[PDB]
This record gives sequence, structure tokens and C-alpha cells, in this order.
Amino acid sequence: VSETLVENFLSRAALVSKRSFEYKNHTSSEARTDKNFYKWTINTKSFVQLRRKLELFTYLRFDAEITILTTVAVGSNNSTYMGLPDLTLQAMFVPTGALTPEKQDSFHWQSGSNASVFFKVSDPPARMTIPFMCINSAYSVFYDGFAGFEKNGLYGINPADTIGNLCVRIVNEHQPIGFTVTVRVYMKPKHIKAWAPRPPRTLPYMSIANANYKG
Amino acid sequence: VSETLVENFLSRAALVSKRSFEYKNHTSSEARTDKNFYKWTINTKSFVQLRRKLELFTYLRFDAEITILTTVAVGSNNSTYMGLPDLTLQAMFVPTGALTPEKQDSFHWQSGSNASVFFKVSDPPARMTIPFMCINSAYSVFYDGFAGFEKNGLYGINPADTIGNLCVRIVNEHQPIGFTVTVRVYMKPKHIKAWAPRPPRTLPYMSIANANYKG
Amino acid sequence: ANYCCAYGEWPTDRFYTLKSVKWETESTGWWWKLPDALNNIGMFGQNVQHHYLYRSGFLIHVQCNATKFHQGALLVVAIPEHQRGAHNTTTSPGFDDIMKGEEGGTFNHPYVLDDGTSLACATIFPHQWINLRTNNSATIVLPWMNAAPMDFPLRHNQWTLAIIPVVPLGTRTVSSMVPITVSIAPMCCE
Amino acid sequence: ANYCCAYGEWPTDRFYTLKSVKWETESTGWWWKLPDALNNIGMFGQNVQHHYLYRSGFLIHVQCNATKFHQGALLVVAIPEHQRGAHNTTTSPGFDDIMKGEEGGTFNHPYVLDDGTSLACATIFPHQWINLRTNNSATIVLPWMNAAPMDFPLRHNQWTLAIIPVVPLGTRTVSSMVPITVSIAPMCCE
Amino acid sequence: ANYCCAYGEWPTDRFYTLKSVKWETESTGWWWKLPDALNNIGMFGQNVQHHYLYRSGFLIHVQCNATKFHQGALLVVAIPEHQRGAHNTTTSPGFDDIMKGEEGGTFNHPYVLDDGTSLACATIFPHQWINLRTNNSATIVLPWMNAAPMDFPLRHNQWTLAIIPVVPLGTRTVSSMVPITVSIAPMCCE
Amino acid sequence: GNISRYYTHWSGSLEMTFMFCGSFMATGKLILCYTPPGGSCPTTRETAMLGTHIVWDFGLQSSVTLVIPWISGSHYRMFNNANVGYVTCFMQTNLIVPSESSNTCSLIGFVAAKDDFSLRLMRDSPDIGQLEHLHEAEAAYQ
Repeated sequence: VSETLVENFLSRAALVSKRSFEYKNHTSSEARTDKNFYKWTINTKSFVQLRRKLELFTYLRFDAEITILTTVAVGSNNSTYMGLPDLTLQAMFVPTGALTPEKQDSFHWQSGSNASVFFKVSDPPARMTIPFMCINSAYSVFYDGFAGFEKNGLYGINPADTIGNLCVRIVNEHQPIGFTVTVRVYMKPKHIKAWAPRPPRTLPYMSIANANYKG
Repeated sequence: VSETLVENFLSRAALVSKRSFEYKNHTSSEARTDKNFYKWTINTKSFVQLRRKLELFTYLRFDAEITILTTVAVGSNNSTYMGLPDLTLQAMFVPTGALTPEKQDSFHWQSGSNASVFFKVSDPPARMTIPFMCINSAYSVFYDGFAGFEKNGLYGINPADTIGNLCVRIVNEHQPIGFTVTVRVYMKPKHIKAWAPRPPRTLPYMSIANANYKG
Repeated sequence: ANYCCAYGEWPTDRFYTLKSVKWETESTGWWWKLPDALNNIGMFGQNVQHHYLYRSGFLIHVQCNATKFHQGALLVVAIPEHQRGAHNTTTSPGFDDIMKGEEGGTFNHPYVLDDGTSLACATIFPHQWINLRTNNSATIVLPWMNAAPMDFPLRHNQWTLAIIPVVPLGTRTVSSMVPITVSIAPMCCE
Repeated sequence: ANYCCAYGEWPTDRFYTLKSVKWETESTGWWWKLPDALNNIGMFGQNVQHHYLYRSGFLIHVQCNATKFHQGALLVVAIPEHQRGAHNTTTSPGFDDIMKGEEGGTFNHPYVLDDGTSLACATIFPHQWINLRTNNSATIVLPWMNAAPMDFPLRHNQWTLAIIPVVPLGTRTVSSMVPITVSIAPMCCE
Repeated sequence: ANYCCAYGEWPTDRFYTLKSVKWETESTGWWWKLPDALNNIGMFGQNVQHHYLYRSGFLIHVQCNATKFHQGALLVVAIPEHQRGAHNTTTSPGFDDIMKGEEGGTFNHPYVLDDGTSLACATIFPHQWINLRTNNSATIVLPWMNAAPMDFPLRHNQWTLAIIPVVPLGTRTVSSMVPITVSIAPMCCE
Repeated sequence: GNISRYYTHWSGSLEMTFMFCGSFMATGKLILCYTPPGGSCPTTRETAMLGTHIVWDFGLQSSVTLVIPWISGSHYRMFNNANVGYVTCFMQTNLIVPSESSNTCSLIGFVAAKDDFSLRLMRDSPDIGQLEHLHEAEAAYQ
């Protein structure tokens, strides 16, 4: 009977985001906002498995534990194997109401208020636990309301919640040889409390922001 | 008298499976299901030593501890030694009743329900303990019955038991230089209980699924 | 008379009676978003647009007027945070088609609850059954139902009362009509 | 009379007597799979094909009818989960050659028990010896013997009663015959 | 619900429900001979043709399904040793026209009970009245009713359940139909 | 079913409730029979009457509850290479309705799990509709 508790049912690590990015000597304006870094707003309604599992409840309250797995490889083979040089990566958690970096060398990377972790590729995956970041007592999986006070607000978007934004960059100044690095983010909710269970989703999802159904 | 207990007699790590696989830029359909990954159904009746030792009993109940040892080498020598780049490998335990991956980039690799372990080649061997996974109270080493309800069922195959399937892949996207990696799997039963001892096997085995004898 | 306390929680007496709806043999259902329904009527509406704040429960009474020769079944269900969805587009529902006021709206696809979920599993929500051969009334008591201790009545609908005919109304004549009366009594309205 | 409780466990009274088999000087042995033997006879068989389920023990009595001038030794052994094997092929035994019913089967290679093990070590199983110069009967009591608490009688044989002449029957005449009678009494049959 | 113990004697629970009969405005009546009705159904029939012997009572439940706009009266009477008779001949009734099985038979002359007696005096037997304006069900409990302590179920019918419409069924339409359901539950069946 | 598809092994007993949604004066009888897993689904009323059955008179009772006995779905043929038991309904009598009522009546059925239900070995539900990429996904977290 312990396996079917809500905590065990929902507290499974899942690949919430996976996004590789090149870094080769990006002095020019090639691939703006993708030169040597990527950003990802921390939203749980990204993969359909986790969407359907979480949308079984109306209100949720949990702490998200994030583990980042990074791999480096190259297909150019312009020289010998020569191994892969050890790169240090910076992952900064930018909470809501704070400024997120727009470029790899932006001064926001050294804010001193946003929590940041520095880890190497050869090191084990970096782990951090994001606490319950909401002005309300629980996240709103479904929100029968409008965000803004004006009528142009979006339906279903709670201006509360909004856990934050996660940005990852390569700390090392661009080495002579470019490289492709892939960062995998795994989120595992912890200390989960759930309220008001709901019927399971039956139709395929149409969007990440709407409850629209096909049929 | 302690050395000759059943737990000490059977709880010895053994090379249950060893299977190398190439990974060189397998974008094409070369070596389907062997492109960059291999799978192995977890069965104890694979090596004759362990077969004869386990078939001394009718019913067994144990937890299997799996240690994975991986080595990388190349005989091509197309360039300098240049060392061996550190690759991250994913080993996913797919229990019975779940879908196993069919390709290296299948979405089953990020299921979020199948337990998975990520380890590097330079790291010590990865260890995981698979619990007693059976709907019955003990595994059936010998089964005087038929699996399916129809008469076409196989003799001796218990639809229970069936510990699960183990799949190992290289997480890194294919690097410019191909490589041969060999994964060795060692299984060591723990907390073993045995019932109904049986006469030892005397004739050479004819198959992994039958008790057929030559002579 | 045999009320249903939602989620086993028991949190004035005006009982704002909305205009009765006509239950036909081809009706799909009706829904009212509770804060929005009373936003434009009575001391509740006056206080709601006087203040920026609101906090209260609700009391729902649904009654049908039919004879012993009528048949049909209704599902009276209160859905918390019933975020609706569109049918064949990726754009979110608009303010006009979400905030229907005291008039309310009708279900386009009662089978999927206009949400993409299943009506068959809607019984997990606080609900009552109106089977015309056994009963004709249903009463539901609704708690606060908000994550925050405080709320804005003009932007967020905490509850959505839905009445869906599972078994269509029927009689000897091919055309049938049975009035349905909905009365909402906010309790400790702020 | 001097019964043998298998594995020291003691878990109706119909005593279904199978047709007697003839013990000749060249006989290799006989075996019966216990759930299958009674699957087509008596209230046991009727209940077995009435239900999808079965759970009970067994009582086995084996008796020989011979004179004081006969010689021979029998091994009456009950093998749990006696998964048989083929002799010169890699294909598994079939349903026809596994489920022999109340008729039973004969050992092709009693030396290896048709399993590839040794007959000499078969005494580890619950067994009794019938030496014609000392005794002519053997009784074995069989427990539940199943990993699961429940079982399907039509697909899985939990026990296999085997009678193997270790010492061939002999007398002054070159041809000898001694009847062997097997009686099985399921206890608490389900 | 308000059962009738025959002759003030109170002597399983399967309640074999026979196929419902249709009560029309021109129906004369239906009868079932109790041992014969269950002789070919259920564990009662299996035991009856397994043994040469039988001894038990009976429990009878008769129910009608009609609306408040239907009218009619039924006499549910259990006749012990209802030896029938022919209408215009001196030959005795045959086995085929006596043993009707679970199908039962119909009254040719309900006025004389197919016996030559009077229906008006049939109330001396254990009976119940089904007047559609007051009740729609009748329950009778039948004792052993045999001179001998033992009986042969395949040759002698101890009871005969008879349902006779004294007042014909009627409604506004000239054609009326009301199902009648008969359930028999032998008690302590042998 | 939706929750159980998230797990591999399920065991317990189910409870079914059937509600008659006809007119007030509609009358009739129905037979609800339960067939154990090791049996064949009945095809005729008298064959169904032999087994465990309930004679439901919906002219008197508008709702009937049927309790399915404890069943272990794990043991009973889950890809052992579905006749796990049936619940069937037969019309014992005709449907009788007053002239002013409708000629057709409907039945509503419910299912619930008793407190003895058990679920084990959680897996990935296949009824999600499979993983398709959704709209506004990439633009959400550039």
C-alpha cells in the first residue's frame, strides 16, 4: 500500500528538458541566445507523461530536485581523438522577479544573488533542490482565471507559481576547438502534497498552455 | 559449517553476460538493435556452472545484485593513442510488463518509470540490487507446466518469474571516432532461500529452455 | 434535504435564483462559474465590485419540475478550477466565452467535459445524481477552494457548477421540456 | 501402515484406484502426474473442470501382489515439479507426451529420470522402497508443493509419482508378471 | 413479504426462476407440478435423477409486473395431489399431458379446475390473492405433503401450483399483457 | 482502469452499481449473472440462471449493487505467452410502461474498487496518447 502513495506515485525523476548547444568561438553574432548557453523556464507541463500524472490533481506543493547530466562529443574529427578537455559549466537558478542572462558573458552570470553551481564535465552530475517557490500555499495545476487585471490576460496562466528560470553556460573562454555539449535536466519532486483529484486526461494535448483537446 | 550454508554456496558473483558492441556513427541502419546499445533478458540459466548450482533446488527466492564493468579499446589505430574519451553509459532495468527500447534514441530511454543508472567509464563499476521480482512467493527453477492457457504454450516456461530485461547504451552522441566497448555483467544473488533439493545434473545440457539430455 | 458537503468540509441565505433553464431531449448541459454568476446581482455583486477582495463558500440547490411520466438523469457536479479548453484550435478560450455571467454557458462536448478529460470519471468531484424516477432536487455545499487565503472575484472563478443530462429526457411525445431551477446562496460573503 | 510424510509436513478418502500396471522383467518404470491423473475422474475431476482454481494435498498408496518366490525392488518416489526432457532433440516435450491423464507414462531412461539427473540421487525426494522379500506396499503423503498460494490444475502438475524397478522382477520362469496397484486420495480437494 | 404457510406448517435458496408467462385478457391459467418443474434444472434436478429418492418442502414466489392503470385478480393456489382429468373421454390423461416439465401447462376449464370440482371452492387449498390494485406478489410455503415418508420424484407430483385469473386483465386498449414471474426454492432438497 | 494502467500487478475486488433511469411507473425484471474467470460467458437466460445471479426488479428498486469477488489479475493470464470473468444482463420479462411514458428506458452502470484493492510495480501508462511534441513548447523556454 506504500507504493501507491501520492509521494511515491509522483516522486520519480524525469527528463524534463534536454537541449544541446554548440560553443565554437562564438565571437560573432551567430545563434543569438544560443552562442554558448541555453535557458529553460522551469515548467512541469513539458512532457506528456508528467503532464498527465500531475494533472490528476488540482493543487500541488512540492520541492523540485534538479540533477544535470552533461556529455561532450564532436563529429568533425578535424584532428586526433586527443580526448575531451574538461570544461566547467555554470548553472544559475534565476527565480521569478529576477533578470535572466541574455548572452554568455552577461553580468547577470555574476549576480551574487541568484544561486549558481559550478561543476566539471568529469565530475558526477550536479544536484540542487529548488524549494517551494510560490506566493500561494500550493501550485495551481489548473487555473480557472486570467493573469492580468486587463481583459487581455491569458486564460489559465497564474501569475503566481512560476518556479523560475534555469540557465546553463560554459564558463571556460572559447577554446580553439569547438564542441557540442548536451545537458540533460532531471527533475524529481519531493515532499509532495496533493489536493482535489481530477479525471485523467483522455484526449491528446494540443498545447503546453491550454487544455485544448482534439475531437 | 558456515561455508556450506545455502547462502554462501549460491551467493557468488558470476559473469552472467558479456557482450561488446560497436558504436561508430551509426546514423545508418547498420546492425539494427546493435547500433549503439545491447539488451539482455535477466535469466540465470545462461552459464552451465550457475545452471547446475541453481538446479539443485526446486524453488528459489533471492535478490540479484548487478555490477557492470565496462572497458573501451580500439584496434584500428587510425590516429595517435590520444587516450580514450570518457563516455557516459546508461543502464536501464526494464521489468516485466514494460516496454524495452528498440533503438539507441528511443523515447523509452527517458521513460521516468524504469529505473536507470548513469555512469562513466572512468568511474568504478556501477552496482544495483534488483529485488525479488515475482508474483509468486519463489522463483520456479523447474516448472512442470505450460505457460499459456492454449495448448500451444511452452513447457517449463513459467509466465511468472521473468525477472526483467536489462538494456545498456552509450549516452554520448556519436563522436567522430568509433569505438568498441565491452560490458561485463556480474550477478550475485543475495538473501537466498531454497526449497526441495534435487539430484544434480549429470548429462550435458542441450538447450537453455529445456531439460533435454544427450544420451 | 440530503445535502452534499463537498470534500467533507462545512464552512447569507439570500439564495439568488437564476433564470430557469429548459431541459430538452437534445440538451447537452449547462454550467455556471460561481464567483462570476453572482458578480452582477444583489449585495454580493455590489460588495464584489466595491472591494478588491472576496472570501466565502457557497450553497447550491438544483431543482427540477417534472411529472411521474418523465424520465432522465442529471449529473450535478461542482468542478474546482474548471479550466476550459477549445475544440479545434491551439488558442486559449477568451474572456467573452469564459465569463458568461449569471446567464451561464452550455457544454459543447459534455463527454469530455470541454476539458479533454472524461465525463465518466467526473464523479470524483463533489456531485449529486438527479434521477427523475427517484428524486428531483440536489444540494451541494462548497468550501473555500483556493490555494491563496485571499482572492480576486473579478478574475478567478474558484468553482464551476455543471449540470449534465447523462440520460436524455424522454416522454411519449417526441418533444419534451422540464424546467431546471438553480439557486446559489453565498455564505459569509466578503 | 508405515506411511511417509513428505518433507515432514502433514496437510476426500475416495482413493481413486487406477488400472493396475503389469510389472515385467523388462519394465523400465511408470509415472503419473498427480493433478493430471485425477483431472478426468470422480468429483475431483468434475470440480477441477468446474472451477478455474484448485488447492489440495495428496495421499498415495502403492501395492504389489506377488508370492514369496518373487524377487525385485521398486523405488516409489514423488518428484515435485518433474519437468521432463527429450532424449535426442532440442525441442521441448509436447502437451500430448506430457499430459498422459490417468493412464500415465513410462520412463524412457529411468537411469537419468528422463530429466538428465541421476536416479541414484533420486532418494533425496520423498520416497519409499518396495523390496518384495520384506514388503509389498508403500504409502506417501504429499503436501501442497506450490510457490503460489493458488494454482491452475489443468496447466501445472505439482507432483509426479514415479515407480521405477531398480532390481528387475525375477522368478524361475523367464517370463514374470506382478500387478501393481496405485490409489490416490486427494485431501481437502478444491 | 407476507408469506402464506400452507396448513400452518413450516418445514436451498436457489430460487429457480421459470420463464415468465404472459397474462393476456383471454388467458385461462397456468399450472406447474412442483417436483416435475425442477426435475430438469439445477442441482435439484441433478440430485433427483442421481438418486431414486427425494424428500423436501417448497417455497413459491409469484410476482406480476403491471402499472397502476392495469386491473385484474389472480388466484395463486397450491393443490396437493391435483389428479387431473380429461374433458370428453373415459381414458386417463397420459404421461405427455401430465408431466409438462418446467414449461408447465394451461387450464382447459379453470371453472372446474380440470378435475371436475369447483374453482369457487378452491380457496380451501393453500392460496393467496393477487389483486393488481392492492398487491402484485404472492408467497406460499409448502410442507412435505406425502402419505409415505419417502417418495419417487420422477413418478409422483406432490404439489401443483396453479395461477388462475379470476378477473380478466384489462386496460383501455383491447389488448393487454402483463408478465408473471414464478420462482420456486426447494428447501432441504434430497 | 486509468489508475491501474499506471501499475503492473493489480489485485482486489470490484463493486458494480447499476441504475435504472426510466419513468416512475416503468416495470420489469432483469437478471444480472456473474461468471467466474474459469468459465464461459453465458449466452441464454436459463444457462445464466444456473450460476450466481441476481433477479433485479427495477419497477421496485432503481439501483442494484453487485460485488465482484476478489480477483488477482497478475496470476490470471497477463501476457503469459482475457477470460478473467464476465458480468452479463438478461431481460427476464418485458418492459411495461404507461401509455404517457417513453417506450425506451436506459441503464447506467458504475464501477468502484473495494478497500482490499492493491497495485504494485508502477510503470508508464500507455493511454496518454504517446509522446507528441506540443505547440508553444520551444517558444516557452527558449
